Amino acid sequence: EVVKLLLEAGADVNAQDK
Amino acid sequence: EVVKLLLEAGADVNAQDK
Amino acid sequence: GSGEPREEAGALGPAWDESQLRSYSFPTRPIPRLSQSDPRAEELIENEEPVVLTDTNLVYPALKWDLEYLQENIGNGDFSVYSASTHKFLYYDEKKMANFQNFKPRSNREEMKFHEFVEKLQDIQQRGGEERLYLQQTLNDTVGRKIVMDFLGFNWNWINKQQGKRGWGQLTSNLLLIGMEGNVTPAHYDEQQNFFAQIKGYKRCILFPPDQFECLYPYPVHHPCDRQSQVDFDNPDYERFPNFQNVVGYETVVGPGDVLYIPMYWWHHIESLLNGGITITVNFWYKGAPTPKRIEYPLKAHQKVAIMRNIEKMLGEALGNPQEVGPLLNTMIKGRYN
Amino acid sequence: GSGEPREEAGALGPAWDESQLRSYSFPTRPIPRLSQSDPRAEELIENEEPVVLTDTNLVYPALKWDLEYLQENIGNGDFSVYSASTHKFLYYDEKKMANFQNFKPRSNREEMKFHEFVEKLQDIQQRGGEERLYLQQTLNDTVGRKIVMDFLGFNWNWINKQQGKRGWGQLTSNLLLIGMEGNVTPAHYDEQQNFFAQIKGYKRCILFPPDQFECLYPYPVHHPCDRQSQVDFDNPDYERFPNFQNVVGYETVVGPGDVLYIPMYWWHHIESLLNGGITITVNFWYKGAPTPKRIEYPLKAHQKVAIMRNIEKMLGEALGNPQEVGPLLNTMIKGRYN
Ligand SMILES: CCC[C@@H](CC(=O)C(=O)O)C(=O)O
Ligand SMILES: CCC[C@@H](CC(=O)C(=O)O)C(=O)O
Ligand SMILES: [Zn+2]
Ligand SMILES: [Zn+2]
Repeated sequence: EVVKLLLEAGADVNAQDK
Repeated sequence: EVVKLLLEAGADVNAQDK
Repeated sequence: GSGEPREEAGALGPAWDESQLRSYSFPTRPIPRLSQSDPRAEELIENEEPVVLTDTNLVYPALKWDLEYLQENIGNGDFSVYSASTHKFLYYDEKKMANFQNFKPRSNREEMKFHEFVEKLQDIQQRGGEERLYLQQTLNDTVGRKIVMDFLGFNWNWINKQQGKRGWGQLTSNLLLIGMEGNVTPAHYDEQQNFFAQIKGYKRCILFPPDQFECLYPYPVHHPCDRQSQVDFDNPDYERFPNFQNVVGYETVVGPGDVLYIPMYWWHHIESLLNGGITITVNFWYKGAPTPKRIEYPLKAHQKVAIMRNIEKMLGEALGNPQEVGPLLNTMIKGRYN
Repeated sequence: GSGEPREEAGALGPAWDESQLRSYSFPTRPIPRLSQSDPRAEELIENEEPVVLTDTNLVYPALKWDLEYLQENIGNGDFSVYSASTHKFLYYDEKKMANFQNFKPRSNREEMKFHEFVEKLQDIQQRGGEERLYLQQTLNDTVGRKIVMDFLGFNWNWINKQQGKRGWGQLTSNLLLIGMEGNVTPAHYDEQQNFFAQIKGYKRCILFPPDQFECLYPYPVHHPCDRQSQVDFDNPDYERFPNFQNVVGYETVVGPGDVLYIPMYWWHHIESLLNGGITITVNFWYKGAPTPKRIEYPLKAHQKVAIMRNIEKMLGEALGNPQEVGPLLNTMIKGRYN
């Protein structure tokens, strides 16, 4: 569980959220 | 949840486990 | 280098020349330029390595796009237009500026109609001003009829199969990018897969693999410039960033009709060629495949990057203040792991 | 210093003198010595600060214990006896030695009967050997009848109320400690609350609060010497451990009938006085209270220590190898947070 928590990717890109 | 995970204390002391 | 400038058909001569490229401190080798039917191209994509595909027809209906066509047809929605007094358009997240009130951005975002962007561009060119603009806007429902038809005419058959074969998640957005000659997007990595579809003009793309994290010094995760390199490529500070002396890039120049696969977590520096006129690009951002069921050791570089990001996020949350992350990390390592 | 040596009743003179204390590089101030009825004593315990209680009668029936009485009555169970050719009995976890195969312990554990410990002690004293022994054994069911009765006669009323008032968890064990004069237990912290009940001879206790983590340089969590200081107090390496120049201790000498509260996470260095004969101690280890329901910011030092330990544990697990923890931490901080 801890391992999969730490491996989880985000999805952030260079586009400003409103 | 993450905060309480990281704050959780262990219980290790200077006595050898078998 | 990028590879010899491609000679354009009809004997129209070199599309560009090396004098149009900015000068940097590090060596590079070329990204392969291949047909989409070339099995080596599929091998690179499968292995999450960059490739330029020359013949996808991915945005074929957009290759006729210019400012006049877009102004007439793209509708009356708002477009984000960045303004700067430097060639560098360093990305920052406005929502993180509260965390770092001493951060003073060198670019500013203005919302305007497309015809106002065209007019402002013409004002600048007329007065010989030094102001620079970079329009960066996700395509949405407000676009006019002809743009909808052009968009529907993209090669969805080809890219849908890529998404399916690679196990990727959803297409999250298409960013329309219209830049002035000489504009630079400084080195950063994104957490999505990207097919980068060049439409007008030429962009020099310099990529660095995820295992060069140590050489490129991203900002702290909570800083507005999360995922961007702290190194000033025009004046690298080797005392603060000594392993930038070890960086090695993968380089290409894309022109109209080319598609560059920029794999998730790969660093990329993008510049519109000097004296090359305006550039137009549309990207295709896809969520990456999920974490695999079984983890294989030792981990890949991108997995360690994912771990490091999560450690920084969790510490920022647990400590109650993102400014306490650095002091805690230093306390952990000094005289213990360094 | 520790405070003036206490004068023993019946005009028996100073129990000990300062020539029996080892010489170290750092200053100290005294731990308060108070009656258990003194409201200041309760204030210190409530605030998780050390105090010496002079009149608890916690181990009153054990104050008659010596090697002859214990040998006759403690039974035929096995006792862990550490042997070393140095005065320092640095704790290490045998179960972590696989992680660090270049770690060569300076003390070794031997299981023996109590009469064999007494005999070995006498062999050493007879030949004037330099070998040192330290018996360190949790009390259990194998002890003989008179030891059971002595144990039942401890002041459970007093210490049960402490456990209840502080919200502590269970008593996990009582460690019987029998050391030779000059034996040293190097600085470490434990993750349990401790009432340290001195029975025979004198021990100098030097404590450091949890906010001196930065000055005491614990080993990596996965090293056998987890929770112990890397600093050699007899020859401090200020190039590797520069903030040891800033450490400040809380010092006392406990003798028969004294009880030192060693709060959870407090560092402590313990030495049996030079030329003071054998020492006997029994400790009382209790699990700490749970994490509170609501977290208050900014966090306490012991909370940040708990976080740091957990980060090291999680990284060791996620990276699949505890040796990769340091390189990842350095990659995270260098040129980013340092
Ligand atoms: C806002 C990104 C602009 C970049 C492209 C890029 O980094 C990407 O598509 O991820 C450019 O100047 O073309
Ligand atoms: C094995 C610990 C021995 C120490 C006591 C100590 O650290 C503790 O009780 O936690 C000593 O030499 O008396
Ligand atoms: Zn990008
Ligand atoms: Zn201890």
